[PDB]
Formats: sequence, C-alpha cells, structure tokens
Amino acid sequence: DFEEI
Amino acid sequence: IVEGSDAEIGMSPWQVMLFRKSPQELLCGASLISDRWVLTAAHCLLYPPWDKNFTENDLLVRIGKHSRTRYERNIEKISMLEKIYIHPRYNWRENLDRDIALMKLKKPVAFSDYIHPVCLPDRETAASLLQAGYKGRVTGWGNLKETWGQPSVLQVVNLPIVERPVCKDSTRIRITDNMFCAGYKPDEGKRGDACEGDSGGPFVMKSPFNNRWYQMGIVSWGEGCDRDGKYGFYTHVFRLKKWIQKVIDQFGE
Amino acid sequence: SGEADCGLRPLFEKKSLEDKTERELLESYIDGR
Repeated sequence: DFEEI
Repeated sequence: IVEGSDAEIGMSPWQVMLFRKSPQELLCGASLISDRWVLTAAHCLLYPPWDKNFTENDLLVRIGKHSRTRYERNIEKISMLEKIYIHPRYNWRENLDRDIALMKLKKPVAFSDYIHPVCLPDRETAASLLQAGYKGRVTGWGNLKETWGQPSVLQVVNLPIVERPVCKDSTRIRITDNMFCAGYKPDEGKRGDACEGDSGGPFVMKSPFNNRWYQMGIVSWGEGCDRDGKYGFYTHVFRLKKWIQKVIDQFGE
Repeated sequence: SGEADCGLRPLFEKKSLEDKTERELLESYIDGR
C-alpha cells in the first residue's frame, strides 16, 4: 500500500 | 471520512499525517499550529486498553500531503518530534475526556503553498461560531466506510454543530464540557462523518469577521460511522486553550 | 488565536480564491460577512 519513504 | 469528497489542492494546508516509522503505517491526522507545534488527539499516542503508547521515537510527521500513500516528492516535509505532551487529566479510562496532545517538532518547518498553520480561537471567536446549526469542516485519510475503503486522497466533509442535549441522548457514554458533537439529524437527510483513522484531525471553521480559518475541535470518537441518530464527538479546543498556551510558553517555539 | 498569518491559505484567501464548498459554511453562520 504505502509507497517507499 | 464517510460521504465526503476529495480535498482540493492546498485546501487544508495545516493537515498533518501521523505516521508510523515501522511498521510504516498511518496512525492519525493532526494539525499544524505553528512552524514547531502540532496538535492531535491524545489517544493517537496513548491508549492502554489497546496497548498503544507511542514515543517521540516511534514517530514521524508528514506535512503538505494530498495522496495518502505516495511519497510526495517535492511537496511534503517529514519531521521528527523532539517531544510529546499529553493533557495530564486526559481520561483514557472512561470517555476520552480531554483527548488532546501537543507535539513539538525537532526542527521548524517552512511554510509553502501546501503547508500553512491554522489559528487557535480566542474567547470571542469561540463564542460566536460555536453554535448548534453552524457548519464546521473535517478532513482525513480515514475510513470511507464504517466497515464495507481507504481513500487515495485527503477527504473532506462540512458538518453542523449539534446542541448538547441531542449529543447527550445519542449515547450511553458520558459527554463533558470538553466535547461537542456534530453531524446531520436523520430527518435532515444529508449525511457524513469522520471515521476510524480520522482521529487527531482538525474540525475547522472560517470566521466571517476576519475570514481566517480557526481550529474549533479535534476528531475524537464515535459509535460506528455515519449511522442515523448518532454523532461525531470532538475535543473542545477553546476549552483546552489554557493548557495549550501553557506548554508552548513553558517549553517551545 | 493561532500563529500570525494563521488560517490564510496561500492558494485561496491569499489570492482571493474561494474553495468549492466554503460558501456552505458561511451561509450557515446565517450567511457570512
């Protein structure tokens, strides 16, 4: 879900 | 947010995302009140019954976001908390009485077109706008459905303040002067609510006197999301204002 | 009562542009300023 930070 | 809409770009520049470093996850909403202070609901940090007790450490603050998930390459700013301060008499044991907390950023953040602080109300301002019938605005990246997804983008809803008696009669939980409820009456056939994952976000109003946005409440608790005869409950910011003045003046920007 | 330049949005108030539903808030304060 979340994209790479 | 239930029955809301996508936010416009730069519509809520004080909206802050409370983000979990690892597992990297969206904890709650929050709001920017200056370049070093963030406002949120105390229960986003500390909630013993669910074994939740986050440290400065366990956290990240994302400011200037639109997309829930994507890393907003030259728009958002991520920060580190220098310190966490919870309302000493926050009641997690019974009703989330005084559901408020402040976060002081490690380093000051710079304002841009996508990042701008919201004002805190004064006594006068509170008095004239905090009235049953008056509409406020709530934002979040929370549940779209009580149970059914998760939005792609920041959602928004405008909800009317509800008179206390109706607030009180809608639940078995004990309401206090530090709370206010909002939403439509089932007859008013118009809907919408904040929902889980929406906490710590801001309930805001635009003053007709000086046309500045003020934060009146903090998304706190409810029962289900968007159900007839039920209302969202918000932390009464004006009411906890002294506490706020106090920590800022005691150890801050 | 907030920051200083608090609550004035760079892309709205600041350029004199209104958001698509702000008017609903204003008319409830039995119509704004």
